[PDB]
Amino acid sequence: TLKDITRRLKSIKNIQKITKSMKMVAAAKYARAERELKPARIYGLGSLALYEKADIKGPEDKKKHLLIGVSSDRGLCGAIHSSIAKQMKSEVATLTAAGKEVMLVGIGDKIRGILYRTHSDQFLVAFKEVGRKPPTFGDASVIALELLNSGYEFDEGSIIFNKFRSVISYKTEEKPIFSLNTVASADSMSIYDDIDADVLQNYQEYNLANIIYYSLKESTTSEQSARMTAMDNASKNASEMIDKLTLTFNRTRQAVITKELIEIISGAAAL
Amino acid sequence: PAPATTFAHLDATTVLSRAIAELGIYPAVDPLDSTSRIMDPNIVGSEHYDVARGVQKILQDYKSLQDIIAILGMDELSEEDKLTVSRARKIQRFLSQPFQVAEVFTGHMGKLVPLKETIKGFQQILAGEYDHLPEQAFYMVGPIEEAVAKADKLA
Amino acid sequence: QMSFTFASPTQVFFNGANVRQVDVPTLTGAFGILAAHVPTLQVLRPGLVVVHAEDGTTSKYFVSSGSIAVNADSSVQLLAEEAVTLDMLDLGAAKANLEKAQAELVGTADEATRAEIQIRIEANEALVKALE
Repeated sequence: TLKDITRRLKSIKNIQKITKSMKMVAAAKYARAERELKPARIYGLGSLALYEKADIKGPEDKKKHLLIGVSSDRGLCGAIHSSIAKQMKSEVATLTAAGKEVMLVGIGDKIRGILYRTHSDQFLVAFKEVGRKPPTFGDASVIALELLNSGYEFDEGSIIFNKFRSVISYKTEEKPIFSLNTVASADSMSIYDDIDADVLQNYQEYNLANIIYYSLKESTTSEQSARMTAMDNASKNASEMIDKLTLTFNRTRQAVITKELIEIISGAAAL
Repeated sequence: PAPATTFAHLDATTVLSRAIAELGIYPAVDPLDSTSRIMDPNIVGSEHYDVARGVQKILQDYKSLQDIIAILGMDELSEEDKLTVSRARKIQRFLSQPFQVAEVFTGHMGKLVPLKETIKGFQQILAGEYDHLPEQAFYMVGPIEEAVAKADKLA
Repeated sequence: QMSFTFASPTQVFFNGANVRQVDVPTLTGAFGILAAHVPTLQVLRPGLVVVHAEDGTTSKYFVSSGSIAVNADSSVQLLAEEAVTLDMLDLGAAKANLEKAQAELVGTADEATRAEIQIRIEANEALVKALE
């Protein structure tokens, strides 16, 4: 029907321009997402450079484990929250295979909703309000606070985020997170000076907050880029659907004209 | 006017559709347009009725999701919605069946699925008892036994 | 020989630079860091940070907390949570905050909030003294 065809075509046009607007907004946020990465990237990598140089390997003999996974509260990103979900699931499987008591923490409503059903017992704390605003160190400090004030001393841990590679490419990465006893007992830490359990504890906590901030600043850029690309694809899909509907509309329009003409000429030829 | 006039004269209608035959499904019956006067729980039994209605409902929900899935990707759905989509595609494939007279231009062996096997297979697919096999396992098989046998042959 | 990397969550002051000496206010005392320094890692308390460039000029920042780390390869990474250049501050606000915190201290009684208050007081004292 011509009228219902126009209705459906208007619906698809509406959501098509919606995704166009959302894509341009996502690109506008990818701007200032890629800028605030470079200083934050330098900062986070400078934090990690110690663990890298001293070459700490963590213990492979202990069980209590923490799994932090970074995502956002907004959807339409594409394969972001799914990727984090799959990585966290695979690693929970692998670790619980070795009987390691694993606990979970989710930065973002989406990852928490995706992992809460199948993984509810293995769960300590989640977080919301992440994704609307560009993340800042205050957020990471709050998260570190909440993680330390949890009554759960993780002997090892790992954070999983989406290392932003390019506007089209992102790699789900996983950084390690050691505990006080790890860095303390690490024999390669014997060459570091004025070191005792208190200083190492303070430095451990501060590096935890640092790496959470770094993961956040990477994941937000990755997510903005992914949302841009996904909305672009959705706009092209809706455009193709609009072309199909236009073909069908022209067909129905011709049919209606012919039918009305037949009605006229048959009502006139009966005289 | 001709088929729309014939509809009133029939006790059971089977409406083949081109949108389904072009999916490779055969027979191309439209599951959401075929009706029968004996699809009644007091005739075919409450079990058959519940199974048939569940199949129709899940296929109708997938048909409703069609446009979202087409435009806004597949991975923007709810987990329950992805469950229904997967199950509905499995049911779509399973509803197809090779014919003994269609083995001349297809090669496959024609099957004749008894009623009990059909009711059981659709009970099981509805209950998600096969959400691990690929949907491709159900395309053009006989009963559900051949479905799982193929799914094992898939590796 | 000294590869310095002074950074803040939002800003990079130095990066791979070549300075001669950096003075940091570690929580376990102040100390200086020149090339080939013994490898160590420390956490900071609110204080000045004077970075001496090869030429001889000195850049005097102020950091509220963070972490210094000097490694075997004379590669120093100093991350500071809030690294403000000394001009963006003032003495009156610092002194007033110091008074408020001292008053809350002499008013408070519980160890947790008392320690919080004393930390605030420490930050403000370091502020006033470090400015002028």
